[PDB]
Amino acid sequence: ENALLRYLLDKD
Amino acid sequence: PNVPELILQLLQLEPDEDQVRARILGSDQPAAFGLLCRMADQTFISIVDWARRCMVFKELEVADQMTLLQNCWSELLVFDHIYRQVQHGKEGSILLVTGQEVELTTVATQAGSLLHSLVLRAQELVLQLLALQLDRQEFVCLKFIILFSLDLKFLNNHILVKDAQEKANAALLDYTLCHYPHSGDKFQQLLLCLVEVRALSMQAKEYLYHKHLGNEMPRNNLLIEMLQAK
Ligand SMILES: CCCCCCCCCCCCCCCC(=O)OC[C@H](COP(=O)(O)OCCN)OC(=O)CCCCCCCCCCCCCCC
Repeated sequence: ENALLRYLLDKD
Repeated sequence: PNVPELILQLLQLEPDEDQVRARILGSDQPAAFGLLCRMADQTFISIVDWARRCMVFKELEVADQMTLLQNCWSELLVFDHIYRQVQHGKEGSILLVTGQEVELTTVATQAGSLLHSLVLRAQELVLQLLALQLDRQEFVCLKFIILFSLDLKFLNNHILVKDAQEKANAALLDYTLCHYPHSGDKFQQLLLCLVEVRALSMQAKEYLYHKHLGNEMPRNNLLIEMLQAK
């Protein structure tokens, strides 16, 4: 999975 | 005469240039490659938050959101740039989200062949959209269309994604038929320009890959992380 997309979707 | 409700809500969600021009900021001579890269990265972050606020997209699971955004990030970046050229700026210059204007002369002298070609074809698409008198309502509707441009098969929630696709295309058609008295079928020609935008965004991916193989991009550039998602 795309950790960066998970990050920007989860918060900040 | 009555603009569809989908477009009204999307307009309400559109953050006017003021605020994320502001936030992107604070976050002749040769062109600053690295800070332009980080500017593109902040543009991508603002686009992801726009998507997060959108209808339907807000109801999907994070996996489907990831799938959708992975399918159109380059396309949305390129389309944002193209609409920035349409709405503002001259055709002897390109306007960047910070407010800086770069003249095509600077591009021709400083840029390599492929970046130069990409900027030129983006300007061609800009002229195309100007000829069809693209306006902000259509811009937000086409952004929404791009966001959901993925085939249902790759998603868990088919129902909502397909409802979104259908209603987005219906909204665009209704709006173009009622506000565009000219001849041509603006619906179809806008959709073919989206075809061209996707092709240009693929070319942009190739450009970034070329820069990556040469280790010419910053170490933690987010567009390069998206490029490598596989
Ligand atoms: C498709 C429409 C937009 C272009 C797409 C670009 C793809 C993303 C690139 C992100 C890094 C930005 C730096 C650009 C190159 C540079 O920093 O300037 C470097 C080039 C050098 O030339 P070179 O890099 O070829 O190296 C050749 C060395 N032999 O000097 C210039 O001429 C600078 C002129 C500024 C161009 C600005 C246009 C960029 C658009 C950014 C806005 C958002 C679009 C992003 C969509 C993905």
